[PDB]
Amino acid sequence: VNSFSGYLKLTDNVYIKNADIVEEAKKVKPTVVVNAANVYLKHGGGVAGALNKATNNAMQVESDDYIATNGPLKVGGSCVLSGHNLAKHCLHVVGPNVNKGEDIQLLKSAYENFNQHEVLLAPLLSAGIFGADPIHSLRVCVDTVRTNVYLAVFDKNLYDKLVSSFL
Ligand SMILES: O=C(O)C[C@@H](NC(=O)c1cncc2c1CCC2)c1ccc(F)cc1F
Repeated sequence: VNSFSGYLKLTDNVYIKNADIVEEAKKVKPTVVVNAANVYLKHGGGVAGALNKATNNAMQVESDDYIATNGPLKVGGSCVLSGHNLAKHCLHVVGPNVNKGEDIQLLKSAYENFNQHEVLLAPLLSAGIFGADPIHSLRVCVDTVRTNVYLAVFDKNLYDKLVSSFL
């Protein structure tokens, strides 16, 4: 039993809700919140810009130190950093950005990072300003993640479309 409330169950291990991931994180304080990161951990917009704003820019300060030490992530890769006031940990995961020409096959590799964590709160990788089809992102998620994932979809219209079209 966990504290996630109001989710629709899609499969044995995947759940979905129309919610602002920022507000959902502040209430649940999950062990792991997933960020829709880029390789530079520049949290300017989308989910990343919103999460970073909620930390009063502390996520960005920590991220800049991480990059100065380690260099950029790989597309499809991840790193674990602090969750600040939102969660114990933040798993920064880089899905391919279609508006940059990155290979969509890398989306499965990106979701594989979730399997290193028993329970996560997450957005749909490569959705939104990353330019991929969110319906496809949900399919790859369900077919790749085996741990317990709670998906927050900001747009109510998109949430309804994702549920109504889910196979
Ligand atoms: O933001 C992403 O990277 C991906 C995804 N974000 C969220 O669902 C989300 C969840 N919680 C809080 C917030 C967001 C967005 C900003 C604040 C997304 C958003 C809108 C859209 F039209 C498509 C889409 F895929």
